Amino acid sequence: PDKQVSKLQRKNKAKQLRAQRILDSIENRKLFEGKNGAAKIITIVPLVNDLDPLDILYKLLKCADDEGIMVQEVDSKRIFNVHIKKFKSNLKIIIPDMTNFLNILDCAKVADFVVFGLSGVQEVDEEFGEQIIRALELQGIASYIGVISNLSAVHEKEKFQLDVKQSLESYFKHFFPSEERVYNLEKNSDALNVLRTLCQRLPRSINWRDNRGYVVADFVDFVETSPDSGDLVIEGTVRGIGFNANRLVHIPDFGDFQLNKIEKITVFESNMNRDTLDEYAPEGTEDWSDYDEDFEYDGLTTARYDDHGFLPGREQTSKKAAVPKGTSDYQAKWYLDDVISPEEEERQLREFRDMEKEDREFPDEIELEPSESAIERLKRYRGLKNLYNCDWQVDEKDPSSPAEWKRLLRIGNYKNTKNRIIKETKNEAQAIAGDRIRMFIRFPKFLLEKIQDPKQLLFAVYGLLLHEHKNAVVNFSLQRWEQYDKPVPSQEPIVVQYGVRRYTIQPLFSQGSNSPNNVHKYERFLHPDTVSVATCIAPVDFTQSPAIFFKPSPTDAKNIELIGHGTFLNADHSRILAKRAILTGHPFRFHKTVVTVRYMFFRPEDVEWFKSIPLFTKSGRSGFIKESLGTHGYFKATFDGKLSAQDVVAMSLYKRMWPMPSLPWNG
RNA sequence: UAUCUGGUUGAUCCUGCCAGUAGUCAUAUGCUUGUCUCAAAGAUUAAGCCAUGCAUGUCUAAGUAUAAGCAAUUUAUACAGUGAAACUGCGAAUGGCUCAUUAAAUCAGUUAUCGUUUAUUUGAUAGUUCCUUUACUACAUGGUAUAACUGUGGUAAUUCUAGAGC
RNA sequence: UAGUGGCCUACCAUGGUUUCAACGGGUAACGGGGAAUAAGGGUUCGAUUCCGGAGAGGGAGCCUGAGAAACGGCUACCACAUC
RNA sequence: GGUCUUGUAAUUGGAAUGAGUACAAUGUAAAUACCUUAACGAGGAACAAUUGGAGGGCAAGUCUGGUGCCAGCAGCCGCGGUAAUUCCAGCUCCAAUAGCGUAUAUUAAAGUUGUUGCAGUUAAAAAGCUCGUAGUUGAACUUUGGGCCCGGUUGGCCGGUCGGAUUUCCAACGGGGCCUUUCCUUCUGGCUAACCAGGACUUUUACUUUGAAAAAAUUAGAGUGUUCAAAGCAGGCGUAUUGCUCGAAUAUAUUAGCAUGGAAUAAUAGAAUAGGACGUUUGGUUCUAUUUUGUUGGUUUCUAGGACCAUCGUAAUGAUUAAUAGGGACGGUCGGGGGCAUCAGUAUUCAAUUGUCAGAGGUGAAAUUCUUGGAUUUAUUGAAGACUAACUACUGCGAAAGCAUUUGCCAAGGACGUUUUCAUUAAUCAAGAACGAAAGUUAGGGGAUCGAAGAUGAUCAGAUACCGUCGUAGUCUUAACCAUAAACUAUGCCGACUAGGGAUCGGGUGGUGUUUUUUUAAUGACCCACUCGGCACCUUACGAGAAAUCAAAGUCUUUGGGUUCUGGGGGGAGUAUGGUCGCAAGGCUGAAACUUAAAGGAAUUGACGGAAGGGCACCACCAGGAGUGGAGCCUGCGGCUUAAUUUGACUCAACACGGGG
RNA sequence: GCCCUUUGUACACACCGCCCGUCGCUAGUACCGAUUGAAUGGCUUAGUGAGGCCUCAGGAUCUGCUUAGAGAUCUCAGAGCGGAGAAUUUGGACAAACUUGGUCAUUUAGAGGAACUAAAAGUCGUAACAAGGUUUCCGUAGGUGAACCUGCGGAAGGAUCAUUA
Repeated sequence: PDKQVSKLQRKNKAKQLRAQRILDSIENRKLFEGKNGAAKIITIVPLVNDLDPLDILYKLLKCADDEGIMVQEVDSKRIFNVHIKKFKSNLKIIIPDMTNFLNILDCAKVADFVVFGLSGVQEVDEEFGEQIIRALELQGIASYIGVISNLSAVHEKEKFQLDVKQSLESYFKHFFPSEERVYNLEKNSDALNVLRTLCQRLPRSINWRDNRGYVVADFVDFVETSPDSGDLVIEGTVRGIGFNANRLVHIPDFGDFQLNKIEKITVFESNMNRDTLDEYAPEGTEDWSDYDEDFEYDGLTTARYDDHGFLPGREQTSKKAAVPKGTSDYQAKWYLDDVISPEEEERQLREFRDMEKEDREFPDEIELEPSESAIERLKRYRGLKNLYNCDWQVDEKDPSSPAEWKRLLRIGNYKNTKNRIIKETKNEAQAIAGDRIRMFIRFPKFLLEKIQDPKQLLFAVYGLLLHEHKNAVVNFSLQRWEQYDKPVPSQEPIVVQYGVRRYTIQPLFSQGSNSPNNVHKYERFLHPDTVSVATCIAPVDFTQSPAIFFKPSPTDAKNIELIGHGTFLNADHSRILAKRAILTGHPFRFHKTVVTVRYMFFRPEDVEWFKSIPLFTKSGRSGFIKESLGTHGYFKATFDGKLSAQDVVAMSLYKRMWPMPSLPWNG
């Protein structure tokens, strides 16, 4: 009735809205504050091979003076549940050795608090230290609270000595600047400021890290529950986004498996409504029957340019014999018409990095020697008009389709199923994270080489989803790694991480421009600056991580050869390709209307039958071939202006190659 | 130091808005950052919530010493120089912070108290006190009550305190 | 009451304020010198080192005392919240 | 010939230094630093100043590459479609400089808040017109001119001081003592009015002038070498011989409050009864004790100090005006002014009689109706309404809406004349109240006229749907509303003046003034003059306005005669919402959310026409000739076919084939 | 047909229905909210009202003076009276607060409606089909696919050369 929203001195009654803000500051104090399933992973990895965190646990905590001193033990615990008697919390500090580079980047999904070890003794190395900066950094640092752990650096000068601290406080801020000062080991309350940082200072969050169900791997077992399965008694402080009884369990480096009964020490089984233990979709073989494009390659008259162009020129072959002797180009048809390895990194490094321009400028040029044939090589695919305007498709019916392309979970869209896939975990989230859990995880006897008991070593365990058991086809966004100048050809197996886990996938990089129509290329090779878009089949981990593509070798002081970082863009079937061609025209003279071009067509059936190709200049002057006669190849057309011997009278082969699957590398 | 400029029309003669510009003991903030003297600095936005430590206690010739406490006894058997604790007195109503309230309220300038209280400070001020000073008197000075001292204890824990003897 | 007084209280009178704006409402309102100004006037701000007022999270209430409706004083309620 | 320089000069040339490290001690409660201080650390690679721009506002290239709508660039406009000054870069340059940007907020320019100091004819804005209260203002009058001197200040011929007035001649700026009715008072001890007590003022508020209160800190400024400063109120000087000694101003802060003149302005009015002042007067009323009485209290007077009746002696005994401001009376006019009856008109259509004997009706073509039981052009009598047609305008009036023929009736008004009466009774206007076109709203009268809607005929495509015919209500009135107009002269109402005019109409006057005839200028009307009322016009525009135009849309930047209501860019929007007034329809008051670089005013210059004139052309037309138009081929191409069956623009095209048979 | 051109006089580009509109979908947000949860309160209706302070009282107790029970400054019942005086209870007024009614609400959580918004995409009508109005108003009354039209009043914000004694 009355629009009477005035008299708002009881706008102060709407400090009720601050009460919601009070409610905003209550339910987030549920999972992180206590002892019963509230102890946090803090992994201390210095940037320096010295500083050796047995004194960082001890000589730093000589100001705390509770008995984390007493268990600061040569029997390296790594589950340090010392209840420190002033801020009331059990703890966990992972102290890894400096070399085991395989889980430091992998255990960091539960690991909230990350602490660099900063030293002016060793210069932070451009392959060890600065690249551990780039490795811990570009996975997404959950919380970076820097500590100068230097005991032997407080007397390297006596004459305003504080440059040993300023050079490190700025070095925390040259890449990851969210600390102001970095603390000396000579003030008192800075050691229980660590426990303030654990208890009262809540950590901040990574986008991709906190989207799933992720668990802790304290201990495992060797059980016999099948001819080839067992069980796992895992102590795990779960911090996931909300588990479900429908979910599956994930042993990284080995496989994808299933439980027996989810319990607490309330029984939740591995119930019937599940995807049975496939990897490619089992309905995919039957999905190799949606004959969307039966584009038979040699049983046509016209390419798919119907959709305003050609009336088709029919060549109805009705040959008649040529009886008398001696024949030129002309007289045959009017004879008797009864009309009724480091060396090849210098040998083949000449070409296998400089053939990267064979992709760019002459992609599918039919190249022309008098021995090379024009018909056979680039034969068996369409030739539409323009990549920003044409029409290429998803699922033809050919043998060119690989194994987990025609046996796919054909991913609909990524963006229109990320709401499904994530909201399968948003809504169907039943088993409560935050607690402790004793689960009978069925554990196969096959994969019992490298599953260990980490009180001193490094391993972790992850979770799965319902339809993450199925797999799909991905299309990455990649940038070149910084200060990594040398290119790599892009039809080659690169070990893809999108996140942390490793797969030697065989991608297809294409240009990462702003694409209106979402139509791509089969670009063979790379570009040294801009964004690349990979295209491959991967067995899919659907949470948009900063992707790391590398070479599987312990080459540098890093145990990786970092090739390039980028973005897990999507997993999409209709994100489709079209490889270009640019043919050649070299104008032999300087004409007015009809330009006599040579160096264009050698053979007569390569002259005559290849007169159905659209003539376009490199300047873009499109058009069609009306005639041609050249042998050592002319034409006769009509363009905007005139032509010159440095022009390119190009022609169109717009062809479509087909993608390549992955390889799971773990070693 | 009483400056204005660009935008409607094809244009001689021609109105009202917008944008630019300059200050800010206005804030915030980007980039850069070497000296000298300075120097604000948790108001808004939460008159919202707090670990921890500190911020108010105090004694001189001149209120109460048997510390068993000590220094030298050296000037003394009544005491006498120092002096813990404790009684007593004064202080703790000043300072410091914050600005939510509050619109004839506060406050500001001017009034008034012939209508009122005032530790302190400063100045002045009790022959009549046995109310019979015709006395049951001790004014050569009359009584209790107690802390600390002590020595037996309980409390999960508080600057909790109990029982007796001084 | 320290004291004037509708400050109450007991009987009386029917008054008092106002379009010279009563009363009611809002204030991102603590009031006074300051600031940005700069032909002059006008404009907007003033939590803030000084003066005065108010409060010790919000309302009550009382002791000691010359002085407090005191909170690094006390009792109770209300909102919190420690071992 | 280079004494001197502008830079090219990277060839120089040694000397020279701080930020930074340091003994040293000061420095400080203890330390840092900072004035101090020896040792050590510079050459351009040194020990290197960044930040924003580079199309206009807005300095600074149309330099060169990649870029040619592809991004770009844009606070507002403006470019790039390929000659980009405006794109990515390379240069290079421009500013401010350990400092430059950016975001919002305010101030300024911003006469876009206007008291100073806007704007309403058309650009947003004057309302429908009167009556009216609060408020805001409000007509004119009250002691001039001159003498006696005092000389505070200046002119300088004086110069006697040689930057200055002291003997001082000529005039000039000031207030006082006093005076030409200029009362400037009375009241007397100090007293013989200089000034101090004493009784009244030639009235009280509004106004203003000088004090006082206005905390210190801020704002303005001596002085001070804190090294200048920002600061700070500090400090300076010798024989340092044992000390000497300057300071730490003032300016400011209205109302309100408290003291005194000033003598206008506005206010308030005396003395219209003269029951009043000058009453220095007299019986009588309230009186009376500082008293003297005799020391102190019941009983008294004369008596110091006020008032009036009986009562009259006193000087000059009280009526500021009749307004080119209003209100009355009375007078002749005036009168399509308004109102109440009567009343006439050309006739109108409707109704009848009567006369009649086969078409009219519209529109651009057409389509809708009456009648041999009588059409329509004839002849005669009524109901209703309308308006008084022409005379009807350089009109006359009325608050506005409005009103045009007579006669009687009813007041007022307007004008004009007056040597009549009120003597400021006054202007507008919050609130409040009358009236109110057309239309519309309830209850009635007629029901003649046409006629929003509607019922019919239309009638062909949208030459365009303008046509035509009947029509409830309505138009006309009665008892009442409504409260709307381009209700507009697009201009609120009372003031001031100016132009310049020939007429008007309402009044007033009569020329040795001209004619019918009261008898040269009578009834009436005139030429020449003159006055105030209403309606108008056009000039040069002095003044404006931006401009059309305006004698007021003036006397406004040379800004203020009084008062009332509106407007702040366009929209959104007179929309929502709420408060009202009505039975209603609607009327009165009135936003935001959002979006914009515009909306708007008057004014002008000449392309294109679906405007065509004349020419004048037989490279076009009529009279026909030659003759195509049906065909074989030279001569010349577009089409098939090619290793080859080549090729293109000028009078510019359907052509020359480019001497190419 | 074009020259001398005249002249409507820019159309200074004279105004309007009039052309990316329907069905079935993609998402984004206006809004209301027929509905219960709040969330705490303005206002006030009602029954309770902690608490200290003052009073009507009460009197654990310890005491003392004096007459006191017993020995030359003696307690073994005291007895009046006096002093201080810790519980409980009367009343008072001050009174934070509970138990409540409607109401105004807000920020809100479901709950359901009509919608609009984008280059929005298959769609046949006005994409993909062609013309027509070409006095402008104001008040007011009516019809309206539309500027327009009609009724009564009004206006110019509209284009007057000539004959006159």
